[PDB]
Amino acid sequence: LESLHSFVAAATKELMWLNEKEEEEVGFDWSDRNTNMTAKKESYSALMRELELKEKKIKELQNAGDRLLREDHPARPTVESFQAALQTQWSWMLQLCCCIEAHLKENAAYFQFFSDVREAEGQLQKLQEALRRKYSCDRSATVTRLEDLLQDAQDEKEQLNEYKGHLSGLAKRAKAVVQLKPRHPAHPMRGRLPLLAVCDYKQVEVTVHKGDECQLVGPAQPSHWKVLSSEAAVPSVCFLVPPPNQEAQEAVTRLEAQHQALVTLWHQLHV
Ligand SMILES: [Ca+2]
Repeated sequence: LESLHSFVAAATKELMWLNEKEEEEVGFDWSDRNTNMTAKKESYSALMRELELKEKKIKELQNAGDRLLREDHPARPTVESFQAALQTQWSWMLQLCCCIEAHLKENAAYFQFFSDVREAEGQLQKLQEALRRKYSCDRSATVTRLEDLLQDAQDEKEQLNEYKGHLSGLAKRAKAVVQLKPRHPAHPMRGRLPLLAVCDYKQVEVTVHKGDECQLVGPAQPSHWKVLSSEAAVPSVCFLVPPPNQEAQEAVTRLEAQHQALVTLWHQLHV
Protein backbone atom coordinates (compact mmCIF):
# COMPACT_ATOMS: atom_id res chain seq x y z
CA LEU A 1 0.00 0.00 0.00
CA GLU A 2 0.72 3.73 0.00
CA SER A 3 2.31 3.35 3.43
CA LEU A 4 4.93 0.92 2.13
CA HIS A 5 5.53 2.82 -1.11
CA SER A 6 6.23 6.04 0.81
CA PHE A 7 8.69 4.14 3.01
CA VAL A 8 10.51 2.53 0.08
CA ALA A 9 10.53 5.84 -1.77
CA ALA A 10 11.92 7.80 1.19
CA ALA A 11 14.53 5.20 2.10
CA THR A 12 15.70 5.11 -1.52
CA LYS A 13 16.25 8.89 -1.47
CA GLU A 14 18.39 8.71 1.67
CA LEU A 15 20.32 5.73 0.33
CA MET A 16 21.02 7.74 -2.82
CA TRP A 17 22.40 10.65 -0.81
CA LEU A 18 24.61 8.43 1.34
CA ASN A 19 25.96 6.51 -1.66
CA GLU A 20 26.74 9.85 -3.29
CA LYS A 21 28.69 11.11 -0.26
CA GLU A 22 30.52 7.78 0.00
CA GLU A 23 31.76 7.98 -3.58
CA GLU A 24 32.96 11.53 -2.91
CA GLU A 25 34.98 10.61 0.18
CA VAL A 26 36.40 7.27 -0.98
CA GLY A 27 37.72 8.59 -4.27
CA PHE A 28 39.10 11.70 -2.58
CA ASP A 29 42.71 12.73 -3.21
CA TRP A 30 44.48 12.72 0.18
CA SER A 31 47.95 12.67 -1.37
CA ASP A 32 50.93 14.93 -1.99
CA ARG A 33 49.22 16.52 -5.01
CA ASN A 34 46.15 17.86 -3.19
CA THR A 35 47.03 21.04 -1.30
CA ASN A 36 43.64 22.70 -0.81
CA MET A 37 43.29 21.52 2.80
CA THR A 38 41.39 24.63 3.84
CA ALA A 39 38.72 23.92 1.21
CA LYS A 40 38.49 20.31 2.37
CA LYS A 41 38.14 21.55 5.97
CA GLU A 42 35.27 23.86 5.01
CA SER A 43 33.56 21.19 2.89
CA TYR A 44 33.89 18.59 5.64
CA SER A 45 32.49 20.97 8.25
CA ALA A 46 29.51 21.57 5.96
CA LEU A 47 29.00 17.82 5.48
CA MET A 48 28.94 17.51 9.26
CA ARG A 49 26.10 20.01 9.50
CA GLU A 50 24.20 18.09 6.81
CA LEU A 51 24.63 14.85 8.78
CA GLU A 52 23.42 16.32 12.08
CA LEU A 53 20.11 17.15 10.37
CA LYS A 54 20.03 13.94 8.32
CA GLU A 55 20.27 11.88 11.53
CA LYS A 56 16.71 12.83 12.49
CA LYS A 57 15.26 11.90 9.09
CA ILE A 58 16.93 8.50 9.12
CA LYS A 59 15.79 7.74 12.69
CA GLU A 60 12.29 8.66 11.50
CA LEU A 61 12.58 6.25 8.56
CA GLN A 62 13.71 3.42 10.84
CA ASN A 63 10.61 3.98 12.97
CA ALA A 64 8.31 4.04 9.91
CA GLY A 65 9.84 0.72 8.90
CA ASP A 66 9.33 -0.81 12.35
CA ARG A 67 5.69 0.28 12.16
CA LEU A 68 5.27 -1.59 8.85
CA LEU A 69 6.85 -4.68 10.42
CA ARG A 70 4.13 -5.00 13.09
CA GLU A 71 1.63 -6.09 10.45
CA ASP A 72 3.35 -8.94 8.59
CA HIS A 73 3.62 -7.97 4.91
CA PRO A 74 4.64 -10.17 1.99
CA ALA A 75 7.02 -7.22 1.65
CA ARG A 76 8.67 -7.70 5.05
CA PRO A 77 11.92 -9.09 3.53
CA THR A 78 12.64 -6.01 1.39
CA VAL A 79 11.63 -3.70 4.25
CA GLU A 80 14.07 -5.35 6.65
CA SER A 81 16.58 -5.18 3.78
CA PHE A 82 16.21 -1.39 3.44
CA GLN A 83 16.33 -0.95 7.20
CA ALA A 84 19.64 -2.81 7.34
CA ALA A 85 20.99 -0.88 4.36
CA LEU A 86 20.28 2.43 6.09
CA GLN A 87 21.91 1.41 9.35
CA THR A 88 24.94 0.03 7.52
CA GLN A 89 25.49 2.98 5.19
CA TRP A 90 24.79 5.49 7.94
CA SER A 91 27.47 4.02 10.20
CA TRP A 92 29.98 3.64 7.39
CA MET A 93 29.40 7.31 6.65
CA LEU A 94 30.44 8.25 10.18
CA GLN A 95 33.50 6.00 9.84
CA LEU A 96 34.47 7.83 6.64
CA CYS A 97 34.21 10.96 8.79
CA CYS A 98 36.81 9.52 11.18
CA CYS A 99 39.05 9.11 8.15
CA ILE A 100 38.52 12.75 7.20
CA GLU A 101 39.37 13.89 10.75
CA ALA A 102 42.66 12.01 10.72
CA HIS A 103 43.63 13.03 7.20
CA LEU A 104 42.95 16.74 7.75
CA LYS A 105 45.06 16.67 10.91
CA GLU A 106 48.16 14.80 9.69
CA ASN A 107 48.07 16.26 6.18
CA ALA A 108 47.80 19.85 7.38
CA ALA A 109 50.76 19.08 9.63
CA TYR A 110 52.72 17.64 6.69
CA PHE A 111 52.27 20.73 4.53
CA GLN A 112 53.03 23.00 7.47
CA PHE A 113 56.23 21.09 8.28
CA PHE A 114 57.59 21.25 4.74
CA SER A 115 56.69 24.92 4.51
CA ASP A 116 58.72 25.52 7.68
CA VAL A 117 61.60 23.59 6.13
CA ARG A 118 61.53 25.94 3.14
CA GLU A 119 61.43 28.92 5.49
CA ALA A 120 64.46 27.62 7.40
CA GLU A 121 66.57 26.82 4.36
CA GLY A 122 65.74 30.30 3.09
CA GLN A 123 67.28 31.95 6.14
CA LEU A 124 70.31 29.69 5.93
CA GLN A 125 70.77 30.90 2.34
CA LYS A 126 70.53 34.50 3.54
CA LEU A 127 73.20 33.75 6.15
CA GLN A 128 75.53 32.08 3.68
CA GLU A 129 75.09 35.07 1.37
CA ALA A 130 75.99 37.52 4.12
CA LEU A 131 79.16 35.58 4.96
CA ARG A 132 80.12 35.40 1.30
CA ARG A 133 79.80 39.17 1.16
CA LYS A 134 82.09 39.48 4.19
CA TYR A 135 84.85 37.47 2.54
CA SER A 136 84.38 38.47 -1.13
CA CYS A 137 83.64 42.19 -1.13
CA ASP A 138 86.17 45.03 -0.87
CA ARG A 139 86.80 45.87 2.80
CA SER A 140 89.31 48.57 1.84
CA ALA A 141 87.22 51.73 2.28
CA THR A 142 87.30 53.07 5.83
CA VAL A 143 83.48 53.04 5.91
CA THR A 144 83.55 49.26 5.62
CA ARG A 145 86.17 48.88 8.37
CA LEU A 146 84.19 51.08 10.75
CA GLU A 147 81.09 49.02 9.98
CA ASP A 148 83.02 45.88 10.99
CA LEU A 149 84.13 47.49 14.26
CA LEU A 150 80.53 48.47 14.99
CA GLN A 151 79.48 44.83 14.46
CA ASP A 152 78.92 42.44 17.38
CA ALA A 153 80.21 39.02 16.31
CA GLN A 154 79.14 37.54 19.69
CA ASP A 155 75.58 38.54 18.83
CA GLU A 156 75.95 36.83 15.44
CA LYS A 157 77.20 33.69 17.24
CA GLU A 158 74.21 33.69 19.58
CA GLN A 159 71.98 33.94 16.50
CA LEU A 160 73.66 30.81 15.16
CA ASN A 161 73.16 28.91 18.45
CA GLU A 162 69.47 29.83 18.62
CA TYR A 163 69.13 28.51 15.09
CA LYS A 164 70.76 25.22 16.06
CA GLY A 165 67.99 24.82 18.64
CA HIS A 166 65.26 25.61 16.12
CA LEU A 167 66.72 22.96 13.79
CA SER A 168 66.60 20.41 16.62
CA GLY A 169 62.92 21.20 17.08
CA LEU A 170 62.35 20.53 13.38
CA ALA A 171 64.19 17.20 13.53
CA LYS A 172 61.91 16.13 16.35
CA ARG A 173 58.79 17.14 14.41
CA ALA A 174 59.97 15.29 11.28
CA LYS A 175 59.98 11.99 13.18
CA ALA A 176 56.15 12.23 13.35
CA VAL A 177 55.29 13.50 9.86
CA VAL A 178 53.20 10.98 7.88
CA GLN A 179 53.82 9.89 4.29
CA LEU A 180 51.70 11.53 1.58
CA LYS A 181 53.62 10.85 -1.62
CA PRO A 182 53.23 7.03 -1.38
CA ARG A 183 49.43 7.49 -1.66
CA HIS A 184 49.21 8.42 -5.36
CA PRO A 185 48.83 5.56 -7.87
CA ALA A 186 51.79 7.06 -9.76
CA HIS A 187 54.24 6.08 -7.02
CA PRO A 188 56.92 3.38 -7.50
CA MET A 189 56.75 0.67 -4.82
CA ARG A 190 60.15 -0.71 -3.83
CA GLY A 191 58.71 -2.84 -1.04
CA ARG A 192 55.72 -3.06 1.28
CA LEU A 193 54.40 -0.05 3.22
CA PRO A 194 53.32 0.26 6.85
CA LEU A 195 49.66 1.29 7.16
CA LEU A 196 47.73 2.57 10.16
CA ALA A 197 43.95 2.12 10.12
CA VAL A 198 42.04 5.30 11.02
CA CYS A 199 38.54 3.76 11.11
CA ASP A 200 36.45 0.57 11.28
CA TYR A 201 36.07 -1.35 8.03
CA LYS A 202 33.94 -4.49 8.06
CA GLN A 203 33.24 -7.20 5.49
CA VAL A 204 33.24 -10.94 4.75
CA GLU A 205 36.87 -11.42 3.72
CA VAL A 206 38.30 -8.85 6.12
CA THR A 207 37.59 -6.77 9.21
CA VAL A 208 39.73 -3.72 10.03
CA HIS A 209 39.65 -1.91 13.38
CA LYS A 210 40.62 1.66 14.23
CA GLY A 211 44.32 1.56 15.02
CA ASP A 212 44.90 -1.78 13.32
CA GLU A 213 48.44 -1.93 11.93
CA CYS A 214 48.47 -3.24 8.36
CA GLN A 215 50.70 -3.65 5.32
CA LEU A 216 50.10 -2.10 1.93
CA VAL A 217 50.46 -4.74 -0.78
CA GLY A 218 49.37 -3.02 -3.99
CA PRO A 219 46.84 -0.98 -6.00
CA ALA A 220 43.48 -2.65 -6.58
CA GLN A 221 40.52 -1.02 -8.29
CA PRO A 222 40.73 2.81 -8.19
CA SER A 223 40.74 4.15 -4.61
CA HIS A 224 41.34 0.68 -3.18
CA TRP A 225 44.44 -1.09 -1.94
CA LYS A 226 45.20 -4.78 -1.62
CA VAL A 227 46.54 -4.91 1.94
CA LEU A 228 47.53 -7.37 4.69
CA SER A 229 46.01 -7.32 8.17
CA SER A 230 44.46 -11.97 6.15
CA GLU A 231 44.81 -10.15 2.80
CA ALA A 232 42.11 -8.05 1.10
CA ALA A 233 41.20 -4.90 -0.85
CA VAL A 234 40.16 -1.90 1.24
CA PRO A 235 39.44 1.76 0.44
CA SER A 236 42.66 3.78 0.66
CA VAL A 237 40.89 6.38 2.84
CA CYS A 238 40.83 3.93 5.76
CA PHE A 239 44.61 4.16 6.14
CA LEU A 240 47.39 6.49 7.14
CA VAL A 241 50.87 5.81 5.83
CA PRO A 242 52.52 6.30 9.25
CA PRO A 243 56.03 7.61 9.87
CA PRO A 244 58.86 7.44 9.32
CA ASN A 245 58.89 9.93 6.47
CA GLN A 246 62.43 9.63 5.13
CA GLU A 247 62.10 12.67 2.86
CA ALA A 248 61.27 14.82 5.91
CA GLN A 249 63.96 13.42 8.21
CA GLU A 250 66.65 13.67 5.52
CA ALA A 251 65.49 17.22 4.78
CA VAL A 252 66.08 18.32 8.37
CA THR A 253 69.43 16.50 8.41
CA ARG A 254 70.42 18.37 5.24
CA LEU A 255 69.53 21.60 7.04
CA GLU A 256 71.62 20.71 10.09
CA ALA A 257 74.64 19.89 7.92
CA GLN A 258 74.39 23.14 5.95
CA HIS A 259 74.07 25.07 9.20
CA GLN A 260 77.12 23.35 10.68
CA ALA A 261 79.05 24.35 7.58
CA LEU A 262 77.93 27.96 7.98
CA VAL A 263 78.96 27.99 11.64
CA THR A 264 82.38 26.63 10.69
CA LEU A 265 82.73 29.36 8.05
CA TRP A 266 81.77 32.01 10.58
CA HIS A 267 84.37 30.81 13.07
CA GLN A 268 86.98 30.75 10.31
CA LEU A 269 86.22 34.39 9.53
CA HIS A 270 86.06 35.56 13.15
CA VAL A 271 88.82 33.60 14.97
CA1 LIG B 1 83.10 43.07 14.39
